Amino acid sequence: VKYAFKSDNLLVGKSRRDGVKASFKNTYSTCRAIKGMGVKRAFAYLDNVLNHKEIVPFFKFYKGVGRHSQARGSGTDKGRWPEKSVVVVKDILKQAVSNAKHAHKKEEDELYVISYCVNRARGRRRRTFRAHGRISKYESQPCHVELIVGPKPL
Amino acid sequence: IHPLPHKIIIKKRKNKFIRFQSERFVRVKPSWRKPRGIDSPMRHQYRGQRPMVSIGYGSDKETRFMLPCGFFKHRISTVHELKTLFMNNKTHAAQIAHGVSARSRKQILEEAKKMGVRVLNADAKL
Amino acid sequence: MEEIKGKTFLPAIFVGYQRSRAKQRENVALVKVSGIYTRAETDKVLGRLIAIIHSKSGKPIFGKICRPHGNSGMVRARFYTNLPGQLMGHKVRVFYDNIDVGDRATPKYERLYGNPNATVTYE
Amino acid sequence: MSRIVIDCKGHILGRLSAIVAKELLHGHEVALVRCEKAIISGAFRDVKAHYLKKMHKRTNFNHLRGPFHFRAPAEIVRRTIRGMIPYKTVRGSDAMSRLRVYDGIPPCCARYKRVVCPSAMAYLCLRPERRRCEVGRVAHEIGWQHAADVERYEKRRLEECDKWYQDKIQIDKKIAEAAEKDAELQRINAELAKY
RNA sequence: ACCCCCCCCUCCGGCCCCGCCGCCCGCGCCCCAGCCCCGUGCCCCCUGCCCGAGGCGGCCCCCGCCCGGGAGGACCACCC
RNA sequence: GGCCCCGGGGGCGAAGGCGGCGCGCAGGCCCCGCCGGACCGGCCUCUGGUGCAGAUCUCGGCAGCAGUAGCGCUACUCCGC
RNA sequence: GUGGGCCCCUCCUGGUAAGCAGGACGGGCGAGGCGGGACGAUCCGGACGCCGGGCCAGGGUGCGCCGCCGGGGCCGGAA
RNA sequence: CGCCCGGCCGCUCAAAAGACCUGAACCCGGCCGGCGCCGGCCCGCCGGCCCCGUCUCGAAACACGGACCGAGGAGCCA
Ligand SMILES: [K+]
Ligand SMILES: [K+]
Ligand SMILES: [K+]
Ligand SMILES: [K+]
Ligand SMILES: [K+]
Ligand SMILES: [K+]
Ligand SMILES: [K+]
Ligand SMILES: [K+]
Ligand SMILES: [K+]
Ligand SMILES: [K+]
Ligand SMILES: [K+]
Ligand SMILES: [K+]
Ligand SMILES: [K+]
Ligand SMILES: [K+]
Ligand SMILES: [K+]
Ligand SMILES: [K+]
Ligand SMILES: [Mg+2]
Ligand SMILES: [Mg+2]
Ligand SMILES: [Mg+2]
Ligand SMILES: [Mg+2]
Ligand SMILES: [Mg+2]
Ligand SMILES: [Mg+2]
Ligand SMILES: [Mg+2]
Ligand SMILES: [Mg+2]
Ligand SMILES: [Mg+2]
Ligand SMILES: [Mg+2]
Ligand SMILES: [Mg+2]
Ligand SMILES: [Mg+2]
Ligand SMILES: [Mg+2]
Ligand SMILES: [Mg+2]
Repeated sequence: VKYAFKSDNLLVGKSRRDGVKASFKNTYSTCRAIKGMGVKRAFAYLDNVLNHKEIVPFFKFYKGVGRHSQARGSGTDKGRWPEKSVVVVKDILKQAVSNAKHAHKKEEDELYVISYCVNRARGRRRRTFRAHGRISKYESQPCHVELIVGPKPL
Repeated sequence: IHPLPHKIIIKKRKNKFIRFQSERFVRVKPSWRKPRGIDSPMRHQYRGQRPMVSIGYGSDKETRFMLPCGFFKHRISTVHELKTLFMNNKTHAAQIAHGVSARSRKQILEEAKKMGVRVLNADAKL
Repeated sequence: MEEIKGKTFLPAIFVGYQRSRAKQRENVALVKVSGIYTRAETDKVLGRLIAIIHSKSGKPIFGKICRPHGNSGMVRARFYTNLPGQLMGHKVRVFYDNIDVGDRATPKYERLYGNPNATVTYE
Repeated sequence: MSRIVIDCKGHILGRLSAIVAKELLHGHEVALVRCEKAIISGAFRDVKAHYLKKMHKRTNFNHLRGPFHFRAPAEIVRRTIRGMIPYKTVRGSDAMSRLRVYDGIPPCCARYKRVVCPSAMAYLCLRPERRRCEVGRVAHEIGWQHAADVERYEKRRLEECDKWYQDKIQIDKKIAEAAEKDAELQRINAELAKY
């Protein structure tokens, strides 16, 4: 699809992935948790989620997400450690930093995460069997993911 | 470029008459309809309901259909129609129909300037 | 207030619109004038220029006193522009001197749609 | 926009409440002092049973949702005034926030200039044979814990104000000596014509 | 007066004092009697309309977790 | 079916779409900006399968619920990437 | 189109009675906006195009809540 | 064509029209602003306002139908 970020007087690095086989709600929260970070920080932070040293806070899709001790100062008490969404976002981040560090020779020490947009895509459609002869749906909820890197926001 | 002096224009209602309950449902459009239900509060006209349309709101017969600039409207599409509707006038200004191209609006506009006619969309397509 | 700055005045209060328990007439304001307790001693403040300060612009709004209300010293007033509800309980000024504000103290229905049988000249 | 400070001693509860509420809606700040000396007409025991029948009304399934019944004399007065206010609107909530009620005369009001409303005072309002009771005594019978503290504080305060009056007396004999400022004798004589 | 209200006892918004260490705002004190009411039946009446010390009363701000044990425990929290 | 004064409007931008003024008591009409990329009408006479909020309406799409409810047959572990 | 009516005031019939059931002149709701009777299809006034000004019916005039003073008295339900 | 290890940049073309004309509603994600209808005032205050359609003497009813949105949908003819 097309890009949702339209700025025209910044030097940016961009990458996207269309139709990602990962939960939409999990992946939205992972991208919103790294917004505004410098790209050194977000790369460490994402490796810590993999190792259960930090959490992803959940501000939008949280009914049934458990409260945990690792989320004390964030604004909420709820979070999780989505391992498959962190695998996707890390690889999309590296393309955008490569795209920027190669089009204009800017270091990772002045790059920041300044935009994101997650959108709902069209899923795989299977079926499950219910009692008394009935059939029901069993679908996936995939996503489109985009991520922009550039200079410190102000 | 100016009309003759007229009476002061009065509009008895300033807003539009909106269909009952069109703010609750997207499927119900704001165009006016007459309430016709047996229990309808809008039809009974209890206090605090929307106003109802009636011929008591009609405009003063001398100023009805008069644009804010003082002129009545004529809608034209060709240069031939420019001359026929404006032989006798000073009560109407003219309007170019939306489908007329940019090539031919130059011919209508310059011609109508000589006749001494106001056009109300003079500067549409540069 | 750079034109009413030095003008001494008698204090008043805007208590509410003219109303019944069913309806409310926002084009007339009810006003309490200090030292006026009787319907009879309302003659002295009758027909005089008053003003209220709208404390969003800081400018005044000008008006005049039209009728008495009740038996107890209340009056009716009409302002240049009808008042907003936020202004209730605020102070009103009754000027002791005269001020020529032209026609900036008169209500909007009387200024336009006042029916002088008059015309639009078109220069 | 000063503050009007009313000494509630001797006043009828409901006839004072009506005045304050009408003043509050005219954008006035009002304080009320000595709320335990206000008066309710009727025999003390009739007044008592009336306030004990209110306290019986509570939400059956959870008393934290219910009507709350306040026991101090200042809060009883404040709840009476709220009955005469549209307090659930913005105009009504702004009026409650302009009101203050006090048991005794505390230091935050001790130098305020006081007034009274004789049209709502019991010696002008009630017939000589009508019974009457003080709000402070009713409160003490329904649960107010501080009846004895207000008296101790009131006592110490009046002695200190009784010493003050003696020096204030002398000050008036110097302040008022000033009939030697002519630029005021020109003010008094012009005020004379109009009075 | 087995009744009723308060104490004891359980919860407890808010607040106060003390540790580490700035702002702002306001300008006004007799008391007590009403069949002694002690000479009354007043004052105020300009919160800006030209007002803007000190004392006396107010207002604001001020304090980390993760991590591991437990007498604590659904998850959290709690006590160390 | 006709008219639209040298023969009605159109790639110098038709129909439709999205916003915004105006006119009419109203049903509705007209104009402008952006999109779109080939057809469309005002007045007179004629014709009809001619106007939707509802019918446990029909067909299609799809929300909250919700990252929720949920995932018999004893059992796997270490090393070889 | 209608041929299920109902209510009020006076006058009646059956029934211990009923917001029960059945009849009568006139009026109303039905199919009648507005104000008042806290609250109500029918009670008290008043029957309706869109506005500006004036006068005021019925009910009322401590505060909620628009509007009051003076004067003379007194201080649900049966045997 | 190039650069990184699918993405970026950009090429064909009047145009991506890129798996396809136009591309509405319901519903949703990112940035920016704010905290139901009628009336008065420039604007968050005050005043008024029960859920429509239906059968019915009588409906806000604890009477029935109706999550939402689009398109179709019922007095014509002999
Ligand atoms: K609508
Ligand atoms: K009906
Ligand atoms: K008890
Ligand atoms: K005990
Ligand atoms: K569910
Ligand atoms: K019987
Ligand atoms: K009738
Ligand atoms: K029905
Ligand atoms: K039926
Ligand atoms: K029936
Ligand atoms: K109904
Ligand atoms: K019911
Ligand atoms: K209901
Ligand atoms: K029914
Ligand atoms: K049923
Ligand atoms: K229903
Ligand atoms: Mg199954
Ligand atoms: Mg089967
Ligand atoms: Mg056909
Ligand atoms: Mg049809
Ligand atoms: Mg439909
Ligand atoms: Mg009956
Ligand atoms: Mg009927
Ligand atoms: Mg009513
Ligand atoms: Mg009043
Ligand atoms: Mg397409
Ligand atoms: Mg039937
Ligand atoms: Mg049925
Ligand atoms: Mg249903
Ligand atoms: Mg349709």
